[PDB]
Amino acid sequence: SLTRIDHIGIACHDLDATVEFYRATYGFEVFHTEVNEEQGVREAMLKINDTSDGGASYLQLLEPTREDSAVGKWLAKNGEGVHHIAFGTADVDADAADIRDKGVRVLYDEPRRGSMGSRITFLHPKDCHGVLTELVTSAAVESP
Amino acid sequence: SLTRIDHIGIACHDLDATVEFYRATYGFEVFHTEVNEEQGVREAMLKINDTSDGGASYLQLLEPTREDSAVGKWLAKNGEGVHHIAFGTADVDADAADIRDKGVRVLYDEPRRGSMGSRITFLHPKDCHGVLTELVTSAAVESP
Ligand SMILES: CC(C)(COP(=O)(O)OP(=O)(O)OC[C@H]1O[C@@H](n2cnc3c(N)ncnc32)[C@H](O)[C@@H]1OP(=O)(O)O)[C@@H](O)C(=O)NCCC(=O)NCCCC(=O)O
Ligand SMILES: CC(C)(COP(=O)(O)OP(=O)(O)OC[C@H]1O[C@@H](n2cnc3c(N)ncnc32)[C@H](O)[C@@H]1OP(=O)(O)O)[C@@H](O)C(=O)NCCC(=O)NCCCC(=O)O
Ligand SMILES: [Co+2]
Ligand SMILES: [Co+2]
Repeated sequence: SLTRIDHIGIACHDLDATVEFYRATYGFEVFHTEVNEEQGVREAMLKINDTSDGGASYLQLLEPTREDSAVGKWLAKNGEGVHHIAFGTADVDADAADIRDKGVRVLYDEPRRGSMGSRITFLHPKDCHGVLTELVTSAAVESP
Repeated sequence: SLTRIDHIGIACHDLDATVEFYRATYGFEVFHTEVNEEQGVREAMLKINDTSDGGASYLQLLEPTREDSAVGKWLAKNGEGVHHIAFGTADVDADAADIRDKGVRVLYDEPRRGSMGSRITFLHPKDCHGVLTELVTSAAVESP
């Protein structure tokens, strides 16, 4: 079951400038930073709150590492802004198979690595009324 | 202080079809529906989780009531998808004045009515790295 909003994925041209914007404006601090070469992003997670399923909700700021990447192509076309939304689950494999069985395109056969060792998959935006939708199970199991 | 992600605002051409998509695909149910004639939207709120500040996080699905509206103009230009993100606070007036004092454009002098009697304001997306950003204080005060 999808039990939380895990994060909002926000594309930006300059991760350090956009991180500073969120810190200066709202007081949000960096929870974690990492580079995901497979996905082609430099990322910062800003934790906004904890959630009733034992998880948390984040802003995921993403700068592309290369133009020929999901985020690089999106930024080139649309400019900075919201790129995707992510829902958390305790079993991304099972929820992804259930959604596959409804005819919504699941982009990965098997979940891939996301932030902080998480396991993630994505739903095609054209099957989701224009929203690129991520499913995520945190690496650390959560106590509701 | 901004203590949660309150909601993701998602623009759609047909509220009933998009509500059904979210119910069928994810099992999300309708928390509330309403029409906001001032804003020019028919809205459905789907509650995804509660939050550690005593509030909750929602998907806010929005169909325009007229083409000459914030959402109607946005849909015409961009098609369906994420329209805005909203942060919750216990004092939207005070947080909006603090952000105004940083030079970020605050769209309302005084907060306006949002979903479920809430009081809301918005930050200009061109001041927020391309994200239309809403600030919201729930009508019912929250116990962290
Ligand atoms: C979603 C998609 C397959 C798009 O790839 P692709 O089809 O090659 O790019 P595209 O430009 O041709 O898009 C096809 C359609 O999807 C739409 N689209 C693409 N990215 C979109 C997005 N982020 N949101 C909404 N719609 C999107 C395009 O506008 C296009 O629509 P049209 O038919 O109207 O032109 C691809 O970006 C993808 O696999 N994404 C998942 C991985 C990812 O996003 N990683 C970065 C984040 C990592 C993380 O969060 O950890
Ligand atoms: C944000 C804005 C003032 C845009 O109005 P306006 O400037 O007249 O439309 P516009 O098409 O000319 O946009 C100006 C720029 O903002 C960008 N923009 C507009 N809406 C945007 C959005 N939702 N997200 C990101 N960028 C946005 C445009 O692309 C344009 O950028 P360019 O200079 O690159 O062209 C306006 O939509 C607004 O006041 N919004 C707040 C109210 C609202 O959105 N209500 C609906 C939701 C209600 C609720 O959540 O309860
Ligand atoms: Co993500
Ligand atoms: Co809103």
